[PDB]
Amino acid sequence: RHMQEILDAILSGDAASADYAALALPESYRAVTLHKGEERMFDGLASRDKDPRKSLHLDDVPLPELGPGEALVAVMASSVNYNTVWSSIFEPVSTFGFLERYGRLSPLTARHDLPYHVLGSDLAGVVLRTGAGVNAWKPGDEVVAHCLSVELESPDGHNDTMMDPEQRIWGFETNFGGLAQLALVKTNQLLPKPKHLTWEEAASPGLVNSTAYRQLVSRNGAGLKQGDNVLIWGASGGLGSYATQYALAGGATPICVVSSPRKADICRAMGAEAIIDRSAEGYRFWKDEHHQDPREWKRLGGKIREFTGGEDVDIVFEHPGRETFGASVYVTRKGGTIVTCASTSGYMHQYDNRYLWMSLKRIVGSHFANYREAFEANRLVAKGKIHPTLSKVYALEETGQAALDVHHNKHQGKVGVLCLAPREGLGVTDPELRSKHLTKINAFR
Amino acid sequence: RHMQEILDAILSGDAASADYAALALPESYRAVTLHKGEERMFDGLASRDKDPRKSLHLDDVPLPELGPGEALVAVMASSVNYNTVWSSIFEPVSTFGFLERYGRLSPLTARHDLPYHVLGSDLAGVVLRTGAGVNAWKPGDEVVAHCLSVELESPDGHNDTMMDPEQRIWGFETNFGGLAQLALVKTNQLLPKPKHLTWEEAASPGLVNSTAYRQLVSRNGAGLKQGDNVLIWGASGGLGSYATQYALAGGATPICVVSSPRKADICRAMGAEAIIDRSAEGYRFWKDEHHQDPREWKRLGGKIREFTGGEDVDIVFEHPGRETFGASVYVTRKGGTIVTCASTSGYMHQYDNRYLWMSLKRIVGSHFANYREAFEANRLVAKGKIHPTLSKVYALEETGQAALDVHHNKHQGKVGVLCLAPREGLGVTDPELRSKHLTKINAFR
Amino acid sequence: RHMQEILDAILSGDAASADYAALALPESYRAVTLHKGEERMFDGLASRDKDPRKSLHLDDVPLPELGPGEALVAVMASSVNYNTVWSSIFEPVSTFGFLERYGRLSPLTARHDLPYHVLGSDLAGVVLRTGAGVNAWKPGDEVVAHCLSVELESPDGHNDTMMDPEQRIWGFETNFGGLAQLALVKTNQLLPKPKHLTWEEAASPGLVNSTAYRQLVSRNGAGLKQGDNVLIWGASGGLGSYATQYALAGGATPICVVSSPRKADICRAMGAEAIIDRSAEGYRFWKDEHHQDPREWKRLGGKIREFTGGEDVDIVFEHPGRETFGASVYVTRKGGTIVTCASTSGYMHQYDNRYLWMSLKRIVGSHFANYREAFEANRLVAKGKIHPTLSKVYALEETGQAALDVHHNKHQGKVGVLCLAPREGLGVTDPELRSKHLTKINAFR
Amino acid sequence: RHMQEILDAILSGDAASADYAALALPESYRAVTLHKGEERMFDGLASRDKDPRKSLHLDDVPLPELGPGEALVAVMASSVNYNTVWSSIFEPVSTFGFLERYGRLSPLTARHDLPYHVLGSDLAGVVLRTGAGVNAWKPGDEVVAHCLSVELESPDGHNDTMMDPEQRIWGFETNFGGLAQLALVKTNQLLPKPKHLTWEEAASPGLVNSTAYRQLVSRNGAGLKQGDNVLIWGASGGLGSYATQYALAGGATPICVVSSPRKADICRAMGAEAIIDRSAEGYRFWKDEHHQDPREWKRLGGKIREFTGGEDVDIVFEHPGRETFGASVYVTRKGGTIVTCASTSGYMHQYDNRYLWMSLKRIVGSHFANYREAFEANRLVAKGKIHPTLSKVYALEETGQAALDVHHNKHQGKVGVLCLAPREGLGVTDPELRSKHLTKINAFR
Ligand SMILES: NC(=O)C1=CN([C@@H]2O[C@@H](COP(=O)(O)OP(=O)(O)OC[C@H]3O[C@@H](n4cnc5c(N)ncnc54)[C@H](OP(=O)(O)O)[C@@H]3O)[C@H](O)[C@@H]2O)C=CC1
Ligand SMILES: NC(=O)C1=CN([C@@H]2O[C@@H](COP(=O)(O)OP(=O)(O)OC[C@H]3O[C@@H](n4cnc5c(N)ncnc54)[C@H](OP(=O)(O)O)[C@@H]3O)[C@H](O)[C@@H]2O)C=CC1
Ligand SMILES: NC(=O)C1=CN([C@@H]2O[C@@H](COP(=O)(O)OP(=O)(O)OC[C@H]3O[C@@H](n4cnc5c(N)ncnc54)[C@H](OP(=O)(O)O)[C@@H]3O)[C@H](O)[C@@H]2O)C=CC1
Ligand SMILES: NC(=O)C1=CN([C@@H]2O[C@@H](COP(=O)(O)OP(=O)(O)OC[C@H]3O[C@@H](n4cnc5c(N)ncnc54)[C@H](OP(=O)(O)O)[C@@H]3O)[C@H](O)[C@@H]2O)C=CC1
Repeated sequence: RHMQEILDAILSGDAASADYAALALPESYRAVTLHKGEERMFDGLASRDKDPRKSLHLDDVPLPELGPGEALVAVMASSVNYNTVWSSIFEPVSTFGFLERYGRLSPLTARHDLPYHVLGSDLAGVVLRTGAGVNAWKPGDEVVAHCLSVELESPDGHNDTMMDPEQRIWGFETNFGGLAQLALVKTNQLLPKPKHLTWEEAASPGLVNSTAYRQLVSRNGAGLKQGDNVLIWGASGGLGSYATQYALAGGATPICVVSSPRKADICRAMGAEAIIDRSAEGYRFWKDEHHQDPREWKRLGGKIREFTGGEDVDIVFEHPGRETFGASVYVTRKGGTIVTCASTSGYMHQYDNRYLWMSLKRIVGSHFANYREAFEANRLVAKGKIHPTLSKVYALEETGQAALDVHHNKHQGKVGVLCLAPREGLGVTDPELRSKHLTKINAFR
Repeated sequence: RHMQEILDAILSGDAASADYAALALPESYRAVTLHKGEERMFDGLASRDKDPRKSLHLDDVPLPELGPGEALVAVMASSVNYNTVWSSIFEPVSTFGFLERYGRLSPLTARHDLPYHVLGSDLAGVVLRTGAGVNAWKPGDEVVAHCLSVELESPDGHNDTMMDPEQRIWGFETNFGGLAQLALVKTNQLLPKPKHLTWEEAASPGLVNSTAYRQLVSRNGAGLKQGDNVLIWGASGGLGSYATQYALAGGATPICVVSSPRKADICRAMGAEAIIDRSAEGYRFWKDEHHQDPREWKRLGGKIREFTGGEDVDIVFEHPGRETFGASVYVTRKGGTIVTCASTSGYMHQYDNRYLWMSLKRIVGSHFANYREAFEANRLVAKGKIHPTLSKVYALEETGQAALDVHHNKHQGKVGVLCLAPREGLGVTDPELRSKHLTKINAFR
Repeated sequence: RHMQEILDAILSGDAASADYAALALPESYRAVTLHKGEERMFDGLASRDKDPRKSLHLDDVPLPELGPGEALVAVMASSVNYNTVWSSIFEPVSTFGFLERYGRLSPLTARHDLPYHVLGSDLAGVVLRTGAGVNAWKPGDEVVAHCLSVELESPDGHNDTMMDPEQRIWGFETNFGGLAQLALVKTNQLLPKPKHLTWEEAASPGLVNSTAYRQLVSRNGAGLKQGDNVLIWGASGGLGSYATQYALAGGATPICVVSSPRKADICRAMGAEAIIDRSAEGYRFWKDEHHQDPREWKRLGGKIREFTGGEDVDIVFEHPGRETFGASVYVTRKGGTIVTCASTSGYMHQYDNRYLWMSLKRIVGSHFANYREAFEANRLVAKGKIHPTLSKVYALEETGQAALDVHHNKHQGKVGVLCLAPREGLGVTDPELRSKHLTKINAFR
Repeated sequence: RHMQEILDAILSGDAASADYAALALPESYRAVTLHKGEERMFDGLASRDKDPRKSLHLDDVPLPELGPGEALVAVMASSVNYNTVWSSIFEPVSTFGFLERYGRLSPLTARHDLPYHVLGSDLAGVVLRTGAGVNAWKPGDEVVAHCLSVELESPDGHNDTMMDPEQRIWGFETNFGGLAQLALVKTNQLLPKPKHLTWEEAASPGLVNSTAYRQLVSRNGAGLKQGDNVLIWGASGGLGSYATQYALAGGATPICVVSSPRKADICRAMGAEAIIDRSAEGYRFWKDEHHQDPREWKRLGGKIREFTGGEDVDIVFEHPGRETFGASVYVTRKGGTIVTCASTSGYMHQYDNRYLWMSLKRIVGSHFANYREAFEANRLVAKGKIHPTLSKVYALEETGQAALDVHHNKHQGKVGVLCLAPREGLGVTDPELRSKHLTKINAFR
């Protein structure tokens, strides 16, 4: 069987590029899919009551046709992201609608409109084949992927590709995602695998790490500098588990927000010291459905100042959205920045503009990362400066359960998924660098 | 009488600096004031039902003691600003609340905590006296004032003085404003009077012109460049009457929003062609008290694209606030900027964050201007590149009516006020430059 | 004959996309070429004694194979650039070296490694065919080109493509340039043709205009704002002319430097008023081959201040290099910027660093433009805000003489070349916009 | 004796603000001075043969009159800076030329135009008296002083005070410097003393730490971010000993250049790993005295790449000037920044502009720091994130020897000077924080 021979060559460690080019491609591959017919199955239920285990299937699907500028990748491991969860509960809309509408553009785009949607927006693995015009990547190259799919035909993205008007999120607005044994990506999504990490660890930072890097570190986001005070909501989640690391590695002070003493201890394990538990404080920023309580804004602001010696934060790392956003704007220092990439609790934000203009603050929208920012974020991982935050790993066959844990907030850092990898622990080729950092690497386990 | 002697010297033309130094200072001056006792006379009434004529008094007040780094200015003219309106209807709080609590600091700021409040945040006039440490300005100098009052003892303002924690607005959070025959200002508020303008014209740009300059032109605001498309709310109001000029003079395209065809004609007189009447289009961005209508946002966005050839705006010049802010965020181009210095219609903003993060937009809060920005804005006026926008002039005794007109929105550009100047038309000393630009200078009359 | 039928289709004005798709591609096309065998013919000669008429041949060459993301363009007109002239004298090295070495990379790059090299880095024309993966452009589209050729496989260019490490300049480091009846370009080189211009006018701004735009207008260069004073060396040259237009269109003040009273008249024709004749002033910035004369820097600075009312320039637009650079650093305002894209007089620059650090100045290097900047620069042409500067037009068969003209600086404006266009004056489809700007369009004739 | 009673009050540790206010001011104070007579004395000699011990005098000088916004400070300790060395060798120009022509401005600045010059640009001590208009600082306050003297009457400095046209360096371009028992400073030079440091340690970072902070960390300089590679010339000198710390604490990689293995060991003690010894490597960047050797530039570049895994530096921290500047421009990464605040080896820089424009690099001039940058730099010291780098301390009477050591390169630290402090080791009031950082605090000893 051809898939087993691909895995055997990977595990062998001796296969050269010519060997991979010679290996026969399988005729099908195992993939975690949504089914088009079942897209209304959660109709009328509440969001908590929607169960990804009901809609996620394990299918054998044919290999898509390789186009120019693309690579076929044998996937050793992937991860669950929030966008995967939303996809699995057909929220906010069935991902199938875009796939069909986009597919009518050209024959190449049409490959993605199918009765099934292969999900997954992270990958770690090995290049099998490359389409026409590809020089920078060869069969056998060990890779991770970022999830930005840009065509770059418009000039708009040529000073920062996040401005491309035709940007899709791989595995979400494209098919052939990474929760599968094989994946199709553009070669400009490919990055060198950090050699000191396992397959599942290498696959875990991708989406959240690059997002946090752009949002906090890069000049396209908050432009952090050493000495800054930074409020980090959700500091032990996927995004926060990288944002906290960037604040500390950058010489800044994180004020970490968590919802349980258990999460607080992980932040201390990361090296943070100023930690706020939103439950124990019992913040109620909203009096009712339509009115906020500035007394509760001010109470958050006083709690921050206890940790900073009377200083207000230079940057708020936002993502919870409507519930917290009025407080985020209020507590930010004169001249400071609220940077936002999400609105988990609701996207209709309300805030008092007097604080924004009279104190010269700014709200900066950020989304994923361009290839240079993705490369820089992955490079900091490769250098041992930023660490994966895996808490639990599931086999591909159990992806539905992994999605539900994330949906219900059962875990802390990243939830990983094995794909072709037969067990955890494989893929390390820099044991010296790994052993220097193993304690941090395992801090979320 | 010593006030007449001061005016006669100014009107004369050959008074040297020594002559002004030798003039006797009056023991009192006429000023437009609020009265501490009356500070709640409008409590219980509705916003449109407070008439500033009820709360604005013409009193004779003693001269304050001159301090270090300050100047006593004989005021030839001033203007009404919206903050003057807000002051006169003791809304949102009595300006006395500030004055009172501050004066407890230093005996110098204590001079401002009085039972009356001399209003006014613009001036054009002549320096009479300077306090200790004043080298750049001398008696007899023709000046306009910007309204930034900064102490600059804190380090915070030394990379942009707007960030000074003690940054106040002169005549609003300080006493001895410009709607009076004399005023007290810091000498770092002083700028050279544009020689081609009359006293009342020279006093009209100060507050709104410098604010629009920082908001739209400077790198501390939207950083406009030629080719940009800029949506300008209230394009024929105080702020808009300068923002439109900066867009056109900078090589950009303003899309001007007004509420009457009469105001549309002024915008065409300024050189603009893309004009939207919000009354005629009947935008109703809010369905009910708590929900907006995204179909109305899209309708604005389509109308803009009719003027731009399918392009979305790079910058939104905001200030109306809650009524328009959701639409402003929606219509902005991917990567664009919404810049806001106010919220006339309500400061509790609501917007859909999905548009802000998924299209990488930013909301930038802006407030007045630092001295360098104020100087640059006044310099463009002095060079004839930006023109005053006076529509109507009142005598000092009629300031109450001037404020009512702005309160109810009877006027268009700036409403000016004569102080010591006995009639309009005085104070020009560069007649050739004035003749070059008079048609534009008079565009709002 | 197939080439004639392509031209007939273009001149007809009613050919639809499907019509172009069905046209027969010729077997050969006529092209201006260098010959590998002759690359040593000028060895031993001074630069000004090398004659491009001796090295430039008119050949019939076969059509290259169309690759992914590429377009075959029927070229109506092109222009002579400085890089074309240098290539024609095999300076600084022969262009064949790069074509050979680069051709070793892959079969696609090998297409360019030929015994002949078709030169030309500007184009205006009509798309004939597009390779695999192209949806933005289609047969029949009227285009101009920018000359940046980037693969974008490296992440480096994904936040500003000028940072791409393996960039080529089309027609200089690639084959199939624009001085020919057909050309091969990447589709990410294509821009919409300005409809109000003729073929030869539309082909003229490209390289020099986008370069000046990035250098002066964009935030990657000097970030011009209205009110700035800008010193522009060679203000009537190819580059200095577009810089002068950008200064004026953005509301800044150019201080134009020229070498003759007739060149001063060109600057006045462009709308500039502050003009300095370095020949009349007799500046000798260098006392000998190794020592500069600071008293001559000072003389330039005083003369500048005569035009600005005592103000030093915010920006120096540099390109002459060693001769002028010390003076450019000297005269720049405290906090100002010297932006440089060339060193025509010599690339070993000498300056007094005391002025740079003690007055907090910066020198910013700039080079060509990314696709977004090229689009914005061409869009300002399409809007009628920036105008082509054609001074003389040659037919394709006379390209050798056009190159000599540029080599000996016989013209102040761009030198254009007709390719397929049978005469000047064709290709206008927005005659109303043309009429409005006709006098400016012809200012360099 | 009044001076002795001031020192006793400080050493007692229980003197209140009112006790300092009641202390009798001395009528003279001991100071390190230059003499305007001794003006010319080193002319005709070479730089190394200039002995500061001949030109630096220990005189008794009368107290200057205190002005508005100023403070008289009892100086416990100071430091030697390079500007002290340049002052003492009257080189390039005499500092008297500054002092002298200035004071003819205002009677307040005229106090500084004296026949002697009290040197010193750092201080740690205790406020004794404040002038009119001072609220933020009071007698008894423990302070360090930054050396920025700005008048701020001009608007130019109000968006970054370094742009004030009257910006000066206290103790170098002004009188009453800190190498003395008393000093006169503007209160906007005052910063809170770090409580965990001794007087001499607290005085040592001021000038070079704030300069390195602006140059490397702030957005007004290089804008460092974690992951950047930074080449740091003179990494164990004054400036470099802070620049190296900022690189490491901000998550970047310094490539440190020193001239002895002993200095290399200190860099390793600071936490750096990539270290280049310029003497051992034998770089000779200048062929003759008018020509450089690009083979030597390339050799440095390959040495850097050995440390970075083949990456070129994002930032070069320059200050040696002519000898190294050509290399610095060459080795910088494409799109990178060379930031320079000095030219120790000669201010006539020469560099190859081809590397700057073709690789889109920039040279950014930087000079000291504004009050906000100085506050942020001192705050990082106060938080124990940046440490002082004292190597040796001299008594006030031996300042000439201290100057000579820096002039010839005998030491590596900052070299500190006791003023009123009778011995080393006094002034710590936060011993717990000191203990946490003592090993790093003493790394240069
Ligand atoms: N490129 C983009 O634009 C990206 C967006 N995303 C995100 O997708 C989702 C994933 O974020 P991710 O970190 O991976 O998911 P996680 O669940 O792993 O972490 C999110 C954290 O947010 C906190 N949180 C949730 N709700 C609230 C609330 N109402 N108030 C305060 N805190 C709250 C929780 O931390 P705790 O309970 O401990 O307080 C939670 O753990 C987000 O919605 C965002 O859209 C992610 C990557 C990229
Ligand atoms: N932070 C700062 O430094 C400064 C703030 N301010 C301003 O005070 C307030 C007044 O500004 P100013 O220009 O002098 O006042 P004006 O009244 O002169 O102009 C404001 C314009 O806004 C328009 N407008 C008013 N209400 C609405 C609405 N509900 N929706 C849409 N448009 C509306 C009106 O134009 P039309 O009806 O024709 O559409 C009006 O002309 C500004 O909003 C801001 O607070 C001013 C200067 C500085
Ligand atoms: N980096 C890039 O992307 C680009 C660079 N270029 C440059 O093109 C060439 C120069 O630009 P371009 O304007 O098109 O060429 P032009 O010949 O059309 O103009 C050059 C101008 O330089 C002036 N000049 C030359 N030498 C001196 C001197 N010693 N002192 C003062 N002025 C001098 C002359 O002014 P005189 O007329 O005073 O009156 C001349 O007009 C270079 O080769 C360079 O490559 C061009 C396009 C792009
Ligand atoms: N603009 C501003 O505000 C400031 C400027 N300065 C600068 O001070 C001087 C440097 O400051 P500072 O750090 O206090 O002085 P230091 O003497 O303490 O350190 C300077 C370092 O530069 C190295 N160096 C000296 N000469 C050369 C050379 N020819 N080539 C390469 N490296 C060299 C030396 O290290 P090694 O021998 O180990 O290689 C030396 O340690 C500058 O001249 C200027 O005065 C300083 C502070 C502020």
